Amino acid sequence: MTEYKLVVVGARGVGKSALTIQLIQNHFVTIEDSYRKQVVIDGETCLLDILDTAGQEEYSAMRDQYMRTGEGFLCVFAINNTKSFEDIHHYREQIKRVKDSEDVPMVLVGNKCDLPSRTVDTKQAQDLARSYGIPFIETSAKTRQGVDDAFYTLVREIRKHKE
Amino acid sequence: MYVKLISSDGHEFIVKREHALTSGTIKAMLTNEVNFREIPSHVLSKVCMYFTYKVRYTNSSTEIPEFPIAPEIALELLMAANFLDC
Amino acid sequence: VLRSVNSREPSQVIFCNRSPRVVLPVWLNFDGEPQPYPTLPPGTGRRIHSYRGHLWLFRDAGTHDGLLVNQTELFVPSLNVDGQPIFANITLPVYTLKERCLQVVRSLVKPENYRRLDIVRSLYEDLEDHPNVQKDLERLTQERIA
Amino acid sequence: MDVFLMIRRHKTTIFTDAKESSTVFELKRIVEGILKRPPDEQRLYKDDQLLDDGKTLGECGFTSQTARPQAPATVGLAFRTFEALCIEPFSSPPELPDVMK
Ligand SMILES: CC(C)[C@@H](C(=O)N1C[C@H](O)C[C@H]1C(=O)NCc1ccc2cnn(C)c2c1)n1nnc2c1CC[C@H](CCCN1CCCN(c3nccc(-c4noc([C@@]5(C)CCCc6sc(N)c(C#N)c65)n4)n3)[C@@H](C)C1)C2
Ligand SMILES: Nc1nc2c(ncn2[C@@H]2O[C@H](COP(=O)(O)OP(=O)(O)CP(=O)(O)O)[C@@H](O)[C@H]2O)c(=O)[nH]1
Ligand SMILES: [Mg+2]
Repeated sequence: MTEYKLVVVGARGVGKSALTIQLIQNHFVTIEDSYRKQVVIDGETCLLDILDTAGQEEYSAMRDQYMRTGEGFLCVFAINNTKSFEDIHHYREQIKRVKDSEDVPMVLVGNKCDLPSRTVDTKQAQDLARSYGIPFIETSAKTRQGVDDAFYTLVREIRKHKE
Repeated sequence: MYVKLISSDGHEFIVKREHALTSGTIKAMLTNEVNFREIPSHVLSKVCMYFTYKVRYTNSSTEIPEFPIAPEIALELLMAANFLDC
Repeated sequence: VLRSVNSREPSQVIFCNRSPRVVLPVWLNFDGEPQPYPTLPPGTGRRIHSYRGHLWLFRDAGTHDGLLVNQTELFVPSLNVDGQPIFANITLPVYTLKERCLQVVRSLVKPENYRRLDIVRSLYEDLEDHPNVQKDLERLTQERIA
Repeated sequence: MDVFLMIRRHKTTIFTDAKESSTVFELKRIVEGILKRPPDEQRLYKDDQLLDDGKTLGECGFTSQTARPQAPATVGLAFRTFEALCIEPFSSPPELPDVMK
């Protein structure tokens, strides 16, 4: 059994903790912590190590190498927060810096897809995720909509990256 | 204005003075013909090529090509490059 | 003394490796330490998101040789005008014939076999003085004393 | 756009430059300015093909891509009752030391 360290990056209040809480416990509800769950993906039992990033922003040698350990990243934004979509670029810059590679298994995630007033169109996120060469998935931490899809597709990106 | 640089095997290289002035040794020794007692022709011919490469790209604002050096000349050229101070 | 300013003001920059070498971008942090960045293959370009007042220099990725950016050894991004990027062109410098010969010999002889050569002892030392960046930061500060 | 060349005859070699649009005869005036021989008594060769006095250096194969300053192109020279073009080779480099193989 191989382990897959997954990191969840994003802006404040986009549902980074809420996404992990459903993937771990199927139990939708508060600090930077790491969670582990054994799941079967593509008929293959593997261990998931989810680190929900949180707190103030910091670029220390501690925090850099802590993010370096992750094998794949979820870049999460809220569809009703325009800033969270236009912030995705900065998270990808730092991911590519600490991993020291322009090809890192990543996936753009649009959460909070259960609210009526969306301010970020789906076309904007498809044109952005195409420029990064990464998959895009609309999720909802309230209804489990694509919560398995968002996490499982990243594991396929890491298994593809294996050279 | 051209100066004359003679190698150890009688090969004389005619090169402009401002190009030969790159060498700190050649600069001090001149006063129109310069002889070399232990630098062969295949080494002095390459040094004269560096003089052209030097003056041509020393203030170039664009990209500059690499100066090619073959392995069979690299060791002998380093001795000549050391003596000439260029 | 040679350090980046903590401006927190973004500035999009384009790095361009117009050298036949693999270029190593070196960022001078706010404390003056050189921090390397992902390398650039020969003949490539990248849209870097740097910040105003940040110091940059570029070296050969392997041999740590010196390289020029816009015909100078340092790069500070300005402020972008009308959203235009800022182009940093990386070229080879005119290496002295002595230094170029050293680079070629360093790439063909293992450092354990430097002393097995038939060169003079003055050159045996020059071979083992591989370029370090700290001595280059030390001189560059002394060079800008005016 | 300049073209960088080596004018070689016997054990002599001239390192000079010229624009690609300049004439072969114009180059013979430069050779005359070093080697005291008139252009009527000169015969320039690119490899072993006689260069016509009216053509430009580019019309002879000399381009800034094939005639770089760090690797200039060779032009044979014959003086005059003309001689046969004779370029003496340079010295030969020594065998590669075993540490550099
Ligand atoms: C400190 C340096 C990073 C530096 C800097 O950027 N430089 C220095 C040279 O000029 C070049 C430039 C740089 O590196 N370009 C990127 C790059 C990439 C590849 C290549 C290849 N070649 N080159 C040359 C490259 C360059 N620098 N200097 N001044 C500043 C900075 C960084 C930014 C500072 C101010 C930003 C303000 N923010 C606050 C508001 C919200 N925001 C926010 N809110 C919460 C969290 C985060 C966040 N961000 O990342 C992360 C994670 C967790 C994920 C992910 C991996 C890591 S790792 C680590 N430690 C993390 C953390 N905390 C993270 N979470 N973001 C973001 C969007 C803006 C001003
Ligand atoms: N409607 C809706 N609300 C959601 C969803 N996911 C999270 N939220 C809401 O977002 C708020 C904050 O989300 P949270 O999971 O704490 O996000 P976070 O990115 O971990 C915030 P921090 O970075 O500060 O830890 C909560 O009020 C929660 O109810 C979702 O899918 N739909
Ligand atoms: Mg949280």
